[PDB]
Amino acid sequence: GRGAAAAILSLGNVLNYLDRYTVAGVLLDIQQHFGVKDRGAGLLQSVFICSFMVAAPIFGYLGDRFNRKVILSCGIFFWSAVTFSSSFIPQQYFWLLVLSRGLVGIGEASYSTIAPTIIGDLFTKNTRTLMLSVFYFAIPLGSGLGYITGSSVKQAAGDWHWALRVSPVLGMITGTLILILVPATKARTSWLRDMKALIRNRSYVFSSLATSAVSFATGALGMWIPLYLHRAQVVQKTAEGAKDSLIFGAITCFTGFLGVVTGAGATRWCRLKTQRADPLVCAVGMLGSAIFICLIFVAAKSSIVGAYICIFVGETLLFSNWAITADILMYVVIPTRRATAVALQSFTSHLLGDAGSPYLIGFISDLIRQSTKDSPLWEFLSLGYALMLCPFVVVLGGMFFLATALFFVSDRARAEQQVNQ
Repeated sequence: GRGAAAAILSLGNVLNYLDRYTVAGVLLDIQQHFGVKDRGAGLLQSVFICSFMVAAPIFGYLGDRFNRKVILSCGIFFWSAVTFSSSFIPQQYFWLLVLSRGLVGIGEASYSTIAPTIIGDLFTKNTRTLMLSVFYFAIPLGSGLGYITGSSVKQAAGDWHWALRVSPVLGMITGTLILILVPATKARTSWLRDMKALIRNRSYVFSSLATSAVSFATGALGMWIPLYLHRAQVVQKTAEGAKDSLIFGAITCFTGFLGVVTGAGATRWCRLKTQRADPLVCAVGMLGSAIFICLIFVAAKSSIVGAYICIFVGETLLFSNWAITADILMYVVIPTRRATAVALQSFTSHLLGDAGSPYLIGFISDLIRQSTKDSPLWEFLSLGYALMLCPFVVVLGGMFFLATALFFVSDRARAEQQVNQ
């Protein structure tokens, strides 16, 4: 059952991202229950991403050294249990939830690092691109369903707690499948030398910084904008926040698919016009995404619908680059340094962005809110002001992509010379 194995792997990835983003949709309830501020809310995602980055390389090394299936299934079970246990935490305690988020990060890093290897080892033909395509499409759908399930479970059960209790169960079932169906899969100095040679690749460094900016934007936005929309509805007379998160997730999944598709199409069209089309299309998309991510805050007060269309277009643009960055990395770097290059790029993108970026946004929100008077209007304005920083980082990432475009051909030439000589 190789096809069933791929299907269950995709379902497990969906559940992985569902568990990752279930907290974002129910952030208001957690913050109100534990009596914490925006800083404490950020801590959750910040610690999760820190754990993910610190754990993924370990899990890759262990997967190539030890059985992949055992690690994958044990991870499924591990974060499922961690989530279901974190559902039960005394309101007085707060750090236990952060520890649970970190452990879920460990497990989800295990999965995100091992599952692609299994998907590849099951089968290597050109049809492998399609199977990996569905595996990766599990990502935006997973995030959208995370928001949807958070909102819906919170509304139906009557307590936010159950938002962390339904998802675990399914995971375990998926775990029971990942071992039943999937069959057995078919130099420190070298790593140091590869790194020492990668830092001198200007396009690689600039693309890494640009994707770090993208990580910053994605993390901050996807973690805060549900609460931001609820705050916007609160400050205005028409107040909802489950519906806001529901609509955000529904837009998120569709926007992820459409953004990937449009990025691929724009790449295919613009390559014929000129080489170095990937960095340039990425940078243009980043500029547009920054413009509309800044437009969301202006549209919030006037009406929520305009903010939602701004979300749509900005998500489309910022999401399109997700499929082009990998092609950029592949084109720049030679095969001897591709694995190390990818690992370093992932680590740097998680470090410079998506790790502490939600915490930084929450800290800024707290700073403005405490410096000024405390009230729904001030809280809304402070969250908007903090989120204002994300467009600047997106513009920085776009400039980095433009720089990468500048050095693109020369770096290709050096790579070709290294390969040939």
